[PDB]
Amino acid sequence: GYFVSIDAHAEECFFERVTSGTKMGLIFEVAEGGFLDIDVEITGPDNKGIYKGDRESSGKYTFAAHMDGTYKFCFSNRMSTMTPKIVMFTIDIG
Amino acid sequence: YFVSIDAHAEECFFERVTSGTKMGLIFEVAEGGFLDIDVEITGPDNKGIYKGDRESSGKYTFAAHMDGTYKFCFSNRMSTMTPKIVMFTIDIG
Repeated sequence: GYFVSIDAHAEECFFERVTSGTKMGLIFEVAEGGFLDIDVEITGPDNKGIYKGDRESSGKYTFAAHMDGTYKFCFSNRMSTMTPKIVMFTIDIG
Repeated sequence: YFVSIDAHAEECFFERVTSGTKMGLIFEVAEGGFLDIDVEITGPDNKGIYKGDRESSGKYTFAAHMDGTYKFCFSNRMSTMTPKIVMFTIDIG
């Protein structure tokens, strides 16, 4: 399955280029381990805050591109964790 | 787009493209310091494709050497009392 490892006080981002009107879906779940939640942010090509979620253990967020361009999906670890947070996720386009 | 870059800060923008796609950058420093900025464009393999030091403006086109996300970064390495303001456009072919 798809996942990302996020070190303490770090952000890991993923990118998709899509056309206006395209459905985009994020699903995520923090993996098994010592940590329960993650910060998530989705931003559009002109820095629109599409989604911002703090301290979420899991989530589903579906939206439609409002313009052509690159969309940014970011996971942030805001704590001084001794090991990185692991988060399972998928980004579905169309 | 206008972006403010504080003293000793960096601001990056990202475009995901396919190999061979043309990518245009136009930029001009509008305000701050000596009206100069450092520019770095880096590919998804961490291969830098453009580095400009202390540039006041530029217009360039690049061809992506591989699929993935390219990072366009503006860095202000002066201890300016004001931030640099850069006006820029990234065009993707």
